[PDB]
Amino acid sequence: LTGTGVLTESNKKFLPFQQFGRDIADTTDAVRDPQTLEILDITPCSFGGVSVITPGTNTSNQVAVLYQDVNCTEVNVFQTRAGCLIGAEHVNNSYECDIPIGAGICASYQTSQSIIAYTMSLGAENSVAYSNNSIAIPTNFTISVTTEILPVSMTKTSVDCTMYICG
Amino acid sequence: YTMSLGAENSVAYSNNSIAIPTNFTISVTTEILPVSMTKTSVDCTMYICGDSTECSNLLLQYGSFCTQLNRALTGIAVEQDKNTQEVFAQVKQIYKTPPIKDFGGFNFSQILPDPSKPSKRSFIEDLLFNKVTKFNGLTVLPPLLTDEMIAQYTSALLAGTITSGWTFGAGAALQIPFAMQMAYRFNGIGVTQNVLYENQKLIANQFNSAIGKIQDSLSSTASALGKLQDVVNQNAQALNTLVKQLSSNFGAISSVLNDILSRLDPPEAEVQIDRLITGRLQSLQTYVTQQLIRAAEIRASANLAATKMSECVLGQSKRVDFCGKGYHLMSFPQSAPHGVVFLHVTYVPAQEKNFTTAPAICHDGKAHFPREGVFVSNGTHWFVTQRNFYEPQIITTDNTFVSGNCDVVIGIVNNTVYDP
Amino acid sequence: SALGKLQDVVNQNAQALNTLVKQLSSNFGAISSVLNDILSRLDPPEAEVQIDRLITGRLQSLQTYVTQQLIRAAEIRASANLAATKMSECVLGQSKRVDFCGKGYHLMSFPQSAPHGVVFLHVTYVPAQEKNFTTAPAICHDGKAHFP
Amino acid sequence: TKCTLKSFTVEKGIYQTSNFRVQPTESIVRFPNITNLCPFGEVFNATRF
Amino acid sequence: AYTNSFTRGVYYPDKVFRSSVLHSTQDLFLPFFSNVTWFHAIHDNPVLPFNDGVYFASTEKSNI
Ligand SMILES: *[C@@H]1O[C@H](CO)[C@@H](O[C@@H]2O[C@H](CO)[C@@H](O)[C@H](O)[C@H]2NC(C)=O)[C@H](O)[C@H]1NC(C)=O
Ligand SMILES: *[C@@H]1O[C@H](CO)[C@@H](O[C@@H]2O[C@H](CO)[C@@H](O)[C@H](O)[C@H]2NC(C)=O)[C@H](O)[C@H]1NC(C)=O
Ligand SMILES: *[C@@H]1O[C@H](CO)[C@@H](O[C@@H]2O[C@H](CO)[C@@H](O)[C@H](O)[C@H]2NC(C)=O)[C@H](O)[C@H]1NC(C)=O
Ligand SMILES: *[C@@H]1O[C@H](CO)[C@@H](O[C@@H]2O[C@H](CO)[C@@H](O)[C@H](O)[C@H]2NC(C)=O)[C@H](O)[C@H]1NC(C)=O
Ligand SMILES: *[C@@H]1O[C@H](CO)[C@@H](O[C@@H]2O[C@H](CO)[C@@H](O)[C@H](O)[C@H]2NC(C)=O)[C@H](O)[C@H]1NC(C)=O
Ligand SMILES: *[C@@H]1O[C@H](CO)[C@@H](O)[C@H](O)[C@H]1NC(C)=O
Ligand SMILES: *[C@@H]1O[C@H](CO)[C@@H](O)[C@H](O)[C@H]1NC(C)=O
Ligand SMILES: *[C@@H]1O[C@H](CO)[C@@H](O)[C@H](O)[C@H]1NC(C)=O
Ligand SMILES: *[C@@H]1O[C@H](CO)[C@@H](O)[C@H](O)[C@H]1NC(C)=O
Ligand SMILES: *[C@@H]1O[C@H](CO)[C@@H](O)[C@H](O)[C@H]1NC(C)=O
Ligand SMILES: *[C@@H]1O[C@H](CO)[C@@H](O)[C@H](O)[C@H]1NC(C)=O
Ligand SMILES: *[C@@H]1O[C@H](CO)[C@@H](O)[C@H](O)[C@H]1NC(C)=O
Ligand SMILES: *[C@@H]1O[C@H](CO)[C@@H](O)[C@H](O)[C@H]1NC(C)=O
Repeated sequence: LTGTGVLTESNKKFLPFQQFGRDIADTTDAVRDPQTLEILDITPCSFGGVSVITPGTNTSNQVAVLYQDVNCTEVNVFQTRAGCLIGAEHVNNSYECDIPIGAGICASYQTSQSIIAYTMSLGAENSVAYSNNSIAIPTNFTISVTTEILPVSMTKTSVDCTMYICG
Repeated sequence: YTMSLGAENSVAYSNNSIAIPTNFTISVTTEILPVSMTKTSVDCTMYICGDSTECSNLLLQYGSFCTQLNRALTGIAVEQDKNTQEVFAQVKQIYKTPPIKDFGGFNFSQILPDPSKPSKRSFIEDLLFNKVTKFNGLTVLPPLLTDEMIAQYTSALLAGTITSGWTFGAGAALQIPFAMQMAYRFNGIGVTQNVLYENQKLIANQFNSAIGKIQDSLSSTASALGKLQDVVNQNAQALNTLVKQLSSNFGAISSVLNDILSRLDPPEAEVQIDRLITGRLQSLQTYVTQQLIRAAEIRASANLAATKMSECVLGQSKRVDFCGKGYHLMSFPQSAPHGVVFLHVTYVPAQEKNFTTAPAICHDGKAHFPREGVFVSNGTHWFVTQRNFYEPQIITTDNTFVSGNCDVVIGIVNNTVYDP
Repeated sequence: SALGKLQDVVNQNAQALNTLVKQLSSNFGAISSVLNDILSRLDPPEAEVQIDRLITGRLQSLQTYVTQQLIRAAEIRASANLAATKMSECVLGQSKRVDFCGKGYHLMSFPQSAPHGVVFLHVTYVPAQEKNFTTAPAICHDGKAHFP
Repeated sequence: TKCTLKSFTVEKGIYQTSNFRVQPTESIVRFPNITNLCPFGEVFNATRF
Repeated sequence: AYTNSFTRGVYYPDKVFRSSVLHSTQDLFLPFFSNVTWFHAIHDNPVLPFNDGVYFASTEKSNI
């Protein structure tokens, strides 16, 4: 039985007649070493995705690289729950989300300038001066105009299936 | 058996009889809506041709079929965060309640954040999270807004609703005593605020009991979260089916690509690989189409949830049965796994009496109509009272108005109108 | 960026058409993507097989395109229904629905046309300045409780 | 990123450009130690033929 | 003679370890509650058909 993966120690109590294990997906979970009767877990080798976090090219050519769902091992390195983020400085100060990363972490280009990563705020904290005998009533007002844009239609395309397939 | 459809109940209709409620009950209902779905991502190349150069080279002959599925899944993953942001991020500031919970007798300790938890969620939110429960290039992306951040948004919305009524939605959060907020909520449904103030203790007790009943229901009825459990189950089933499809032969001698490559020469291995590629690509296309349809359904649900949040939590809804059965007063949002839970507070008439009525009363030949409310008679005396709560008052010129005369109105009755 | 909601729709339709056209260059297992090069080089017993492969690939491409267009069309239809609802309950009337017609207390709206879409200008009343006042639910006069 | 977007200008944001995959370093071949030998010795080294 | 097979005749279809899972497999199994011929060895060793596989069970006290 062949495959690729990371072999680690396990605590799975295989029965004397059982040689291979499988998960819900029917893939191989663990094997018993034919020479030494120990159970080894099979974890497929780390894989994922590479994302590039960048301000627009009209500002800077510096980028940060996010390796999705990996540890900062196989790859100024900041470990997040979204993956391994390389090139972004971790800042304790929170701000409004700019370039979203995931799991509450956002990145932006700020201050000499560099790409930083931080936990997003969600807005300023503002307690209300509530009491059982105090009411705030507006004394002045402002008239505002907002713009809401909605799609209504899409291009009325038409494809000649016969000419397309067999022109 | 043949189903019923409910009990038969005739209405005691007549041309001169009106039933007006004399008592009321405050009820709280739970509406649960999906907002988002798991942000899955499938590596089409690794899924179809995992660690196989020959399979990848054959797959390249299909052009963009592979990458357009990554594009569709990215679009879905993005719109799931758009849905969450639109549903919860409707408040410009993070509001918090005062340290003193002097809300006129209304107990909110079961919906406000509990500072003692590792995540500042409410008791009900904790109940909700305790009820809702691969390596082939299939990955799951995390949401942009974590459960803690969703709880913080629901906390801000709840504190705003409690301390400023609907004023925080339109503009700035304007503090108002909660009892006065409820007085406005009562006026908004056609019940004069003195009913609230005279019955403030009863209303607060009914609210607290309704909240306790919500707690007992969520703590005892597992089926309450079916709308979210079905979405989780559908996504898990779709992923399990997609992964299981890798074991199918699709006409090949073996489902294992390495067993084909190690046994057949290229002139036959390429054919067997083309068969496996066709089968796995069709499987991915089916998965992606099902995910796009389910994502459209989730988007519609999220849009409904955002509409309810805006027109139910931030304001007061005049739309019948939009925010629960009864006359809507206020709603409180609660977060849930991949969804939102609304607690709808409604005014429901509880007890009624049969009264005799009349459209107008004659005094000196003038036809008097109520300014607000209706005319009622207990059998000996005529009174005017608000339509939604029995509260008889003496009929005076400050309660009625004059239009026309006694010879026009059908069903007009004789009485006297007191002139203060 | 103000018109992103319409630019994204235009871009999605252009991308779908460019992908559909580009799919004609794929071999789908055939010796050549050009049908005339197959017909001019292979005898019917082999040309028919190569053509069947190209037909299968191009038909699958069309089915994918059409399915994506049906889903996008359903999304556009939902957006158009929302726009019509806003037109009726926002431009033609006055909306009591909170945040349906912009932030604030809705007064009136004005429609404007746009390429493949509609733009609404929502006029709302927003409180601007406030004072802290002491309040009371009722006032006693002669023992009577007076409510506003 | 520029190649992924088919443009020489990249707008502010996060783009997915390439899939990371750890490669294997060596192969592992496992069979049991001593199953059972065959008596080829008594055939070749037979005392008498 | 016949007896009730109840739920006997289930064996591990392969050598794969599984846990906390319900696995559906198709193989040659003894049908539940089927009739099995009951033979005695008191105070009877006939030849039986094998067909497509045979389930055998015995109860002992003296290793007969
Ligand atoms: C209500 O607010 C408006 C503006 O929002 C005020 O109008 C401004 O008044 C100042 C005087 O202090 C002028 O200098 C500005 O030019 C005015 N602006 C506009 C647009 O008219 C108005 O005075 C405020 N009313 C009260 C009673 O405070
Ligand atoms: C209106 O209904 C409420 C309950 O829905 C009544 O309150 C109850 O009154 C009885 C007295 O007959 C008490 O025993 C109960 O404990 C009360 N329950 C609660 C929750 O307060 C109230 O009395 C009714 N009002 C009228 C005028 O009938
Ligand atoms: C609001 O309700 C909570 C419970 O829903 C009350 O908390 C209880 O307080 C009593 C003492 O009065 C304790 O014995 C209970 O164990 C508490 N329960 C919980 C879950 O905390 C709270 O006191 C109520 N507050 C008001 C003002 O009525
Ligand atoms: C209908 O309402 C009138 C007004 O309250 C009732 O008349 C009063 O009845 C009480 C006794 O219940 C007397 O003490 C008052 O002096 C009466 N006032 C007047 C102005 O008559 C009348 O009894 C009610 N009818 C019924 C059937 O309940
Ligand atoms: C209500 O009162 C009016 C008078 O205030 C009644 O009108 C009388 O009707 C009779 C029958 O035609 C006439 O003969 C009288 O002359 C009318 N009165 C006057 C002052 O013109 C009316 O009938 C009463 N209706 C009821 C239902 O009692
Ligand atoms: C660069 O482009 C971005 C568009 O996202 C814009 O916000 C920013 O102001 C631009 N900066 C310059 C210097 O043009
Ligand atoms: C990453 O690796 C370090 C040590 O190599 C380990 O302590 C840490 O828990 C790992 N994190 C994850 C998410 O695997
Ligand atoms: C943030 O502050 C903590 C102390 O609370 C400190 O340990 C941590 O290193 C700080 N973060 C960075 C990036 O320095
Ligand atoms: C009014 O009278 C009808 C007569 O059929 C009765 O059924 C109904 O219960 C009465 N209303 C109340 C509130 O008792
Ligand atoms: C109501 O209807 C009855 C007949 O059912 C009639 O006798 C009576 O006069 C009517 N009253 C009014 C006010 O229309
Ligand atoms: C009302 O008093 C509170 C006290 O904390 C203050 O913060 C608030 O700004 C006051 N309101 C106005 C309109 O100034
Ligand atoms: C095979 O290796 C194991 C592990 O040391 C050993 O215990 C066993 O005796 C070996 N087999 C034989 C036949 O010696
Ligand atoms: C097996 O035998 C029993 C009685 O010995 C009988 O009740 C049962 O129906 C038989 N099974 C079948 C499938 O006929």
